[PDB]
Amino acid sequence: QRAYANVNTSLADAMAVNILNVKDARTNVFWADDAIRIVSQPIPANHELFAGMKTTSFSIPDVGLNGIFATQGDISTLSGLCRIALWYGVNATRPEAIGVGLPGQTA
Amino acid sequence: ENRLESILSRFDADWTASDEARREAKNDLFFSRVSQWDDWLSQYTTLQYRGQFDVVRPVVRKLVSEMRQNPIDVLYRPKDGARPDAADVLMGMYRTDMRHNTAKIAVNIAVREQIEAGVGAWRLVTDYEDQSPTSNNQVIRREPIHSACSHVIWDSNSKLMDKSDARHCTVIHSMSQNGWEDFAEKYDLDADDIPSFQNPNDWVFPWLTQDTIQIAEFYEVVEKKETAFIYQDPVTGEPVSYFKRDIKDVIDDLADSGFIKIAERQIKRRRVYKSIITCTAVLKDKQLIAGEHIPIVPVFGEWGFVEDKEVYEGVVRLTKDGQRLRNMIMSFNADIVARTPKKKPFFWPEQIAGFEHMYDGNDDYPYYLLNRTDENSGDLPTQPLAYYENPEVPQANAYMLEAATSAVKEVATLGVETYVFQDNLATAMRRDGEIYQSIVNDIYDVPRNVTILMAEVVDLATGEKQVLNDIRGRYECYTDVGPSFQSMKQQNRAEILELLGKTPQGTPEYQLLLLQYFTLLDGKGVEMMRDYANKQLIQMG
Repeated sequence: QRAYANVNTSLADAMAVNILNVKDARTNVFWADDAIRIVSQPIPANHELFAGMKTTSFSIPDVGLNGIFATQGDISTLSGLCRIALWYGVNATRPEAIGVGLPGQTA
Repeated sequence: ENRLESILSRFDADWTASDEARREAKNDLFFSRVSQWDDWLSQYTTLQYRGQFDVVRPVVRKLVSEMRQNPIDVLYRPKDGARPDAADVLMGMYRTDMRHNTAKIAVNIAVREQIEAGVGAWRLVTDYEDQSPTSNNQVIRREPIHSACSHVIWDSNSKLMDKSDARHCTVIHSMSQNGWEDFAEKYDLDADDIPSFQNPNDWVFPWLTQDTIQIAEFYEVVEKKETAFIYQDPVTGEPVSYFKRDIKDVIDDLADSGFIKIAERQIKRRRVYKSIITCTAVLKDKQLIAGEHIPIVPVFGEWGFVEDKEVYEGVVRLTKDGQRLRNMIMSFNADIVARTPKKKPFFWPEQIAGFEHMYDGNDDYPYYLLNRTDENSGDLPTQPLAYYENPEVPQANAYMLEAATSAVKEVATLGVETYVFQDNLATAMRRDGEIYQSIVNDIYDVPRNVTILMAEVVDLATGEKQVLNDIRGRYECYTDVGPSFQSMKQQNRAEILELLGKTPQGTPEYQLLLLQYFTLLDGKGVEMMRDYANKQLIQMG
């Protein structure tokens, strides 16, 4: 367990915490490329929603993601619905590798 | 009125019309190539045993091998009343530019997709070559089309197996970032503006990264009466006809070389235009391509129409139900084998209290002891020992496994033989020969044979470019199907052997043997033998 240590000492009773952001400032972000990660999944075909909807793949340009282009029609009112669903999740798997640069943090 | 709106209207109509067949074909492709458990894009599914006990794939392998053992290629034969050697040059050109690996690979891909899904296709393209050209510093090569069912979309109002009456066809290209840069470099597009089109693929397997960049190519055929020019060939030639659109820059160089115009007619012909399109804009508008037909050749399995609706089928569609039932039954039986308590005795704790170590499974004792007396009930009640029943596969499971396997075996019988599939490949090859002949007439340099030698009449413009001069006597040979040969020498050798097989042992047999020796390859000994054969053939006049 000691091989995973990252700090020199533990929190010893009444220790003073310092807030490192004291003024509002637009952030600059530096990271290692494998720290922020995006997991994308297609909508399941037989979901509770998208019940009577015909679905096809829909590739989103720019970002390398796909989504579900679902479509349904109504016969009572001669209308229809479209739904472009994009199911994705952002994860910060190495927060100790992600950083933040705050300029002008004067007291 | 908008060109993009018209193109997209046509494409949308075709996509909607050909929807169900495409879904079925894609399902058969994925079923027969990746996995029979088409149950990934689904929720409420826990982790259970799912095995794939295939019984259809060996049949597909057998059919593919049987179709592969019997190659089929075009064979150009002279028409009725034409010169007997009217097709030798065209046949040589076809063999020369179709002997390469890409043609065979594309044909094999189309055949495999026909057997599995029901429809395949390939394409014919023209490229500039400077090292080993076939003719006019250009070559024609055959390229593959993967997943033709979802990637090639034909005109909805086409009622032919080879789609020769279709007036337009769209091919969807899907690629990653490097592929999009490649395409942009090749076709002089803007690589910065990422294109988009209808996605032909579908997310059905946990693939790490699917393709995102889509674009489309639209081929259209326009049949019209254009103007032709009737000249007088300087080399004792009858009135020779050319197309004004073709000979437009050498219009004065013809007269300079010695061509005098005699008259001007109007001859109907077809012309093919390609447009590179996305879902938002048209990049290339009407780039004219060579030939008279759409350069895409389709190959079909069981093909027909039901109610103005195209249907095609291979060998996998019908066996799917039985295969899925057999897989399910085997999975259930594996669950029965695994998660079922074994056959062990049922004991009251007081029956074996004290003698626990005798029943664990060791073999240090000659018998098992049981407690007899109870301090409250006097004596322990007597009951015959019971054991947990052994696991058993139910009669329903067994009989359904057998019945499903029998049904799959019964229904996965193409023919009694792949005769019809070889006939659809042959029809595709006939259409390929038609398209190739048209493209050759459009771009290649075909000599004309005179009975007075092959006279090549060509001229160069002021920009040093050479414009081919092809007379309208271009359809002198028709298309047939024969064995695939790498070269005209191989074809001649096969013909000589076939004649020898039926000629009796006489003077024609001697002639045919000497001809076979004449048409042999060259080392040293066969060189000596062929020289002897040539000497004998010359000496007998």
